[PDB]
Amino acid sequence: VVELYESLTPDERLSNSSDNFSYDPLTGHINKPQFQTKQFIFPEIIKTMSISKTTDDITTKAIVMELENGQITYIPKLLLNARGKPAEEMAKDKKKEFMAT
Amino acid sequence: LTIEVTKDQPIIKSRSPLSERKTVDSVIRLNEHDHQYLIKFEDKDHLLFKLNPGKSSHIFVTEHDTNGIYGYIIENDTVKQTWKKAVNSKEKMVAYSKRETTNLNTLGITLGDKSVLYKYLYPNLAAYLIANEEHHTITF
Amino acid sequence: RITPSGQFDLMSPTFEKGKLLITIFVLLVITYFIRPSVSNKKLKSQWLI
Amino acid sequence: MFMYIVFQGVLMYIGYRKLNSMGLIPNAKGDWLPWERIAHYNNGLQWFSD
Amino acid sequence: NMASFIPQTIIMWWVNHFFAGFILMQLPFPLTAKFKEMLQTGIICQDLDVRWVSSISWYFISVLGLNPVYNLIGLND
Amino acid sequence: NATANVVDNKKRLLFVQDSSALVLGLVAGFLQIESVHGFIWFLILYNLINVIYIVWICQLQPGKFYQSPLHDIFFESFFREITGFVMAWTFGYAL
Ligand SMILES: [C][C][C][C][C][C][C][C]C(=O)O[C]([C]OC(=O)[C][C][C][C][C][C][C])[C]OP([O])(=O)O[C][C]N([C])([C])[C]
Repeated sequence: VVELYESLTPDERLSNSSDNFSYDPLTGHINKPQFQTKQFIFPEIIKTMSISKTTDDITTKAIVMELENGQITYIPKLLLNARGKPAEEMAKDKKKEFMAT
Repeated sequence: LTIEVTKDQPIIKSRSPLSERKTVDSVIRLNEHDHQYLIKFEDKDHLLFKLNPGKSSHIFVTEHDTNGIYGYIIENDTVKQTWKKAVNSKEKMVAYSKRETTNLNTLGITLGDKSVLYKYLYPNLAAYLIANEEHHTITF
Repeated sequence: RITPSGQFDLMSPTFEKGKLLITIFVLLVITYFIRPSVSNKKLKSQWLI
Repeated sequence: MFMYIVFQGVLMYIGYRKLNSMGLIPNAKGDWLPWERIAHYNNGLQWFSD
Repeated sequence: NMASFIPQTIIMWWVNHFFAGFILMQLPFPLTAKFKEMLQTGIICQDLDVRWVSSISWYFISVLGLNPVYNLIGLND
Repeated sequence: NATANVVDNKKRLLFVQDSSALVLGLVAGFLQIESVHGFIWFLILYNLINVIYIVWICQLQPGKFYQSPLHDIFFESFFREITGFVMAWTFGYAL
């Protein structure tokens, strides 16, 4: 899983000037991303994947997988957390999140 | 074919050929209001199609194959090749996905101590995987 | 159908309505029975009529 | 008599400083987030795809 | 204060038992995000809103605002 | 100087103010008033009801029935009546 942010410093809009700019993507003037990545191990062979939809995309996205057996299992995106810590450094880390997984 | 869906059994109201009678590989729906479709025939030939009313503002398209990602521009009711990202002789693209449009609820993820990271939201992105033998690597 | 965040819009198929009505009825009857006792006893004893 | 006013001001300000200022007051940047714009990236383009 | 401590704890206990993991209403005024932390204990989402509240919020208001009702129904000190 | 008859008319004022902060708010919730318009609406109508109380029941002489009337009709029991309004407004908005 890779997650894309405009800038990793905790409070910054390095770009994405939103007032009147009227971006032009075909020139190539757009802002470029920064990213954070993690890897996880799963027991069973995943044949295919999708992400669920709702009327307003508020609830967690629930990555849904079809395995080789034909069994179908989903996991919420909250479990696949980039920027995670090993749960030793999550204790009394005020900076982390609300309910940091 | 054009089919009228009714509460009762439907009726097949029209059948007709395309302009060019070749085998059809895939169809992409273009802008809703203009009622356009881009049809990719096997032999890899693209046909712009404007069926009926249903009774610069560039348009950009993106096609992918096992050989690479191609991209096209639709201007003046014609299709034009714009760029190419083709893999080597021993590489083969395996997975590809587009950015689904999503309703925007919150503009940034907020931290404890109430600072916000301003997640990256640029709509015209695609992701893909290249599987390479002769190094045994997977590139994203 | 799946519910990733739990089902919070529709309340439940296992809501305990009877226990809630029992609690309300117990409070109602205990008030209605304890009111005469407190009223008569304290109001007529505090003024010593 | 202004000593009473100043002392009651201190008793009004201790509550603000000590208990309401833990996390329940704006002037943080994480509180004006729901009143910010999107910047309207493309504005002339469609980008259909597979 | 036993008069303060007994019934409010009992009511919080009862409310958290019977009414959990629900969205009850939306308040008409926008709170700040720490109130989203306090009020939405039932739900495990991350961007729902600050204005949408669980059932416990209805108690958090009903404690403060019940004085006029107690006065009107008839009660005295 | 003054007697213990202020408690009675003070209680009458308190009953009037209490009964005029749970129909306001409920009306606001019936009309689906939004966040800040609701508070401005409440302030305007509440002070209007206080003024018509000074005119009608009190006979244009706030003194001779309360001492320091500008303190007692308007500023006293004000944060005990914004909250009842908030309760009734939340109850009305949810229906
Ligand atoms: C506990 C009683 C409930 C009080 C909640 C405040 C309600 C008034 C209110 O909505 O003002 C909000 C509260 O935005 C905030 O959340 C910041 C709070 C500012 C007041 C801090 C007092 C020290 C700030 O004013 P605004 O113009 O920047 O917001 C946009 C306009 N609006 C949609 C609100 C019409």
